[PDB]
Amino acid sequence: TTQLVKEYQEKRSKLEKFMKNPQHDASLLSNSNEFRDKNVEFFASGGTRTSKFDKLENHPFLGYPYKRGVKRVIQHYEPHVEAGGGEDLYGICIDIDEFSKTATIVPITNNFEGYLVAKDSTVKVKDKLIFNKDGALEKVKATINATALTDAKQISNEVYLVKVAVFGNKA
Amino acid sequence: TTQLVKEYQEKRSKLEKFMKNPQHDASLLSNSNEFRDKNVEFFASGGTRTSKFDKLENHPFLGYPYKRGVKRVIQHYEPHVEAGGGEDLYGICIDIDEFSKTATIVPITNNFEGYLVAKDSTVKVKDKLIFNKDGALEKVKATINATALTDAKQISNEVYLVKVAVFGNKA
Amino acid sequence: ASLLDSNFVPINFTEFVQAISNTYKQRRIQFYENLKR
Amino acid sequence: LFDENYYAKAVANIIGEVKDPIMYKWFSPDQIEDVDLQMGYQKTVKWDAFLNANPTTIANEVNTISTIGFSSEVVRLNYLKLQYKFRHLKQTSEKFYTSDSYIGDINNNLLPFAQAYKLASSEIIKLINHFVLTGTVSIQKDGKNQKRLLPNMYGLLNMPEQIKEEVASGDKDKMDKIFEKIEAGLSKLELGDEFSTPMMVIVDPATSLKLVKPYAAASSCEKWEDVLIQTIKAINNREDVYIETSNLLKHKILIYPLNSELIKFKPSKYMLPTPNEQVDKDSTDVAHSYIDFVLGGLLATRKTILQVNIKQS
Amino acid sequence: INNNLLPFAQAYKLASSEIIKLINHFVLTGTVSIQKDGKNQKRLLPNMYGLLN
Amino acid sequence: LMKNPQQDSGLLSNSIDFRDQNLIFSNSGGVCTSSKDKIENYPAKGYPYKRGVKLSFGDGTTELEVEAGGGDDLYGVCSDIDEFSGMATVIPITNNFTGYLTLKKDGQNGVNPGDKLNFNQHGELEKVKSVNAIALSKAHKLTEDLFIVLASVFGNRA
Repeated sequence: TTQLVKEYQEKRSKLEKFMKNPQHDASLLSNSNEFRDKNVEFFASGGTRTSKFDKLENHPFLGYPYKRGVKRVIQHYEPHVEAGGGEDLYGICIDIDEFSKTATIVPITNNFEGYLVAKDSTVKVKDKLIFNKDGALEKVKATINATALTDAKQISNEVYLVKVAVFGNKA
Repeated sequence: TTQLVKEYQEKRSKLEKFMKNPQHDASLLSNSNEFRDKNVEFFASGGTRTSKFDKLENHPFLGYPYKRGVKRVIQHYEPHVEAGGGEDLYGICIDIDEFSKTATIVPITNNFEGYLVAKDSTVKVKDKLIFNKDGALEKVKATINATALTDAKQISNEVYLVKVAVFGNKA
Repeated sequence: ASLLDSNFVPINFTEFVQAISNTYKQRRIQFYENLKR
Repeated sequence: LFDENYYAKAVANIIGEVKDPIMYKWFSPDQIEDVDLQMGYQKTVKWDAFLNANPTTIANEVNTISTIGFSSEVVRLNYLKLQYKFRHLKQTSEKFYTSDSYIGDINNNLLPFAQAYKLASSEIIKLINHFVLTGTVSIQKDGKNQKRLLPNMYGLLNMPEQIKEEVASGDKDKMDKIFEKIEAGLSKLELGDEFSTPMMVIVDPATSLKLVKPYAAASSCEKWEDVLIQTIKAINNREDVYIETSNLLKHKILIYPLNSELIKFKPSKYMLPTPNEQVDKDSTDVAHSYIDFVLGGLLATRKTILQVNIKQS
Repeated sequence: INNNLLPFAQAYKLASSEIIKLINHFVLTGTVSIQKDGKNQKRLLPNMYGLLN
Repeated sequence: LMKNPQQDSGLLSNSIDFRDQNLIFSNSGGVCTSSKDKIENYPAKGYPYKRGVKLSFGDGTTELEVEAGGGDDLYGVCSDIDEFSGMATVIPITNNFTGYLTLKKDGQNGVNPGDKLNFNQHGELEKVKSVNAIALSKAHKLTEDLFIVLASVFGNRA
């Protein structure tokens, strides 16, 4: 009974760790009256600077590709976006509707400026970054040109958010 | 992610097994038009026959004492009720409320007729039953006089409900 | 509040959509009234 | 609004020309009930009582009485919203493409807004009917490349926990084997006390042509259709049985009752095509418009649908 | 929902439906029981019979 | 060889089915079109319809045109032609595109969804280096020499 409840808590915490906006009821309110450094959060969807004429495509997704580089995988069902990088990079996931399980992707043809998941806390400003197999950004085979604007910021044991601008592909 | 979801479902099922009326969302309406054998379920609270002059006491509980014999445990907080039998039996828990964590219990001085948890499926009609250390009824040194009215009926892997009339203590 | 009524004049797109839904419901009711198996 | 939104006025004028969906024939008037939302989930609660013991005789004085219990079940229905876009001519540009016999650009396949909306609405209604009958969304005749949908979104053909029978490939032409499988499924049906209700059967045209053959040496004055009607009447307590032909089905027979207490269609009030206010406009004569439609809302009881699939391999 | 409590009207309707089902079963078979096996029947007075018994 | 067939048809069309009614050569544009797409038009040399285009320069008296081609000179993808004005509608290579494009009549059976594609010298897609194109379906044959395929082009690669 009690052990079952503890296991339920652990599983719920582990599952909600990989969630954009997990629903956690709190016993008391939090104080965030200061207006600075409130943007570094896992639920901060979209980008820091967004243009009216940006191209957004919604696709079914497998796994959790939120704030990660995505590739197209074709299976019978329609093709789906999966968290991955390398030479297969098609775009980056900037939003996810979990009810419909639909991920929104900005194509690599468009330029983006915003926070993305990093491999670890070894990223500094003015660094060249590459998307790994898991869709995470790692310090430098850079087929694309992405530069880090800030340092790696830690929210959880594996949640590392870094402000990066991606502006196409190299040659 | 999907593995975490599967583990969460497993732990949720394990927790919901030990619950009066676990809340589940189903895609279909189960059909039970047959009015026979529609009362042998774990959510059937109370007793088969209930008198207006029955004495009911609500107490804080530890563990899950639902449909089990309970005993008073003193620990600072007020004393609670824990599932147990033997010579320490105080009463039998006939109802439960998990929101307030309050168990509705009939004292041993008041006779009862209803479905209670049995240790296993080795109980027949006209059998003398004793409450074990876990508060479950097992076939027979019986301090109380409880006789099985029906045979053990299985609903879950360990859920065994038996119709029993308890009418005091022996000598 | 249906598009079948000529006197009805919607003021906004919300009223127009509600009238469309009401018209669909009325057409379904009429079909079931005039349906014979 | 109509003095400002020409597209809205055109939609209002042209809405009457759109034909009613064929899915209405598959359900009784009482089985369909509209709800009010666009996307999300709804919960339905069904309450049922039960007797806990034998009744007690009221003789002399007694206070110990038997009890009647209660229980409830909750079912969650998921809905979805989808949209389509279509190009057309700008209203001010129609006069420069009007002709004596038609309006529009034949060489570039450009239509007036009313005609384009009517055709798109017809196509969307066909897709809605396909989803309602089959429970899947696809634009390929092969049936592959299906759009992944939400859980708790099922049609008549893919509803879980229902009776399914498979007629073998070698007996695909054996009507006796087909009827044997149908009888087995009818026996496995579980209608409870609501068995005294009309029944509905949906068959593909090939199955219908096989049915209209004389009933099998050979006999006369009786058809396989009549044999099936009698067989279904054997279980529906001599109630009415209706048969329909749908080109959507392929070598499949669907049998289900017409009782709201067993199967109910509660679709959104915005399920049918609805125009969108957003109209893209440029310096050219080409404009774009959007049509929205809602999917979902079929509820059924467990083991009340018979699905006979004749393997054509 | 958790405590399976209902308003008086709905509870009365469901209880009446169940009692009518039991009455119909008694009228048909001639016995009163709530078990599918047909055991644990209520002992009834003599000169009380149904169509089947 | 034309957006609309030059020869007329002796038969009316049957508007009953709704599935697989889009695999026609007259289907212009893209299957999924964004309202924020950049669209250009150019004079047309030859018939670059449903083909990758490259810039062509004349003597100098007349302006530049677009001709069916690829390789290192790929400028975009032609998605429509107005025949009366000789105007080819072009979506630049810097803009994402998804639609039906001409496929090389060689090894078309070997083309499967998820296969990398590149433009050839004649503006035809072929199975593979410098252009990111992925086939989303199999080759559909509209004529003994005409094959189309659903593909997505999302810019150049390194």
